[PDB]
Amino acid sequence: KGMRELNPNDIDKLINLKGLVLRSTPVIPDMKVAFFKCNVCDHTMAVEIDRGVIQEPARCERIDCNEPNSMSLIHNRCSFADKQVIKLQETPDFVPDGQTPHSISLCVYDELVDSCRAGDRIEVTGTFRSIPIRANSRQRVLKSLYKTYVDVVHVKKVITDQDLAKIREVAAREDLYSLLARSIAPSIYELEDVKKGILLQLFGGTNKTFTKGGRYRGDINILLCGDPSTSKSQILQYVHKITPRGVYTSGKGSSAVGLTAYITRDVDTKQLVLESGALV
Amino acid sequence: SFKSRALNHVKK
Ligand SMILES: Nc1ncnc2c1ncn2[C@@H]1O[C@H](COP(=O)(O)OP(=O)(O)O)[C@@H](O)[C@H]1O
Ligand SMILES: [Mg+2]
Ligand SMILES: [Zn+2]
Repeated sequence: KGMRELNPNDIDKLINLKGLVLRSTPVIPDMKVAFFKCNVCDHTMAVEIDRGVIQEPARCERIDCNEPNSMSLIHNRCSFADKQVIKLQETPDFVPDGQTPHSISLCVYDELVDSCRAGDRIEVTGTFRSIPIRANSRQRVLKSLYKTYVDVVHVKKVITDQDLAKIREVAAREDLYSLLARSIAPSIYELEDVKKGILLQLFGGTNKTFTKGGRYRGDINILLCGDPSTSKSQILQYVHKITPRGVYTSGKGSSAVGLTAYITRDVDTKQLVLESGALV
Repeated sequence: SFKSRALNHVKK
């Protein structure tokens, strides 16, 4: 379903959504089983929580001691679970006429906590729940408009021995260099040396950990300068697709600070933080 | 003159 097609009819039903993660709150402890201790006889009992309500006892459950209202909650002995709140923004494609994309809040508990990072495309299955909002802190009064959110039950972020036996077969091929150089950029024609140079950058040198000095890194830097119409930008895009991480920065569209890192402040936490530039 | 009840520590 689309984020703009959820109606009241579809409340309390299992739906499937896809979107982009925008922001996630830190871990929130959610109580599961409460712990009570009698102030008089030092008797301890555990009571369950139903619908966010503690089934507190009126008086001590022991027979000899029955002092009413003498039970107290020991905060640090109650069982707890994990809770987290995420904000999901619909994919840019779904936007009908170029407006601000809508967002829907999600809740994930236990294992699914810290499963999706900020700025990732995920597909989430959960229950489309509804819940009241209290008009003010100090009253049971409720607003007539209900808040909508999704109770997530599954999240999907959108080597075998057989493969290893297969991979080891290619390495035996005598013309492996040509095969890989021809497969890295199928479309580009008669640039075998350029392709070979590009390929060796993906593999990279060898890493060395080195005390009594500094680390030595096997990273290769390549410059492709030549006449305009030749396939330079095409190879740039082709390699940009293959690599797992990379930023397609251009000329005059990037800044000195923008490449390295930007100093900023976090509004939510009100602390000085720094972002990661294109190079970082 | 007054009504009082007592809770003993040994009862713990
Ligand atoms: N050897 C080649 N193989 C495939 N396409 C080529 C080749 N030489 C030129 N072209 C074509 O010419 C165009 C060159 O544009 P572009 O790669 O953007 O040049 P540059 O990025 O160097 O300005 C490409 O769109 C590409 O389709
Ligand atoms: Mg170019
Ligand atoms: Zn008691």
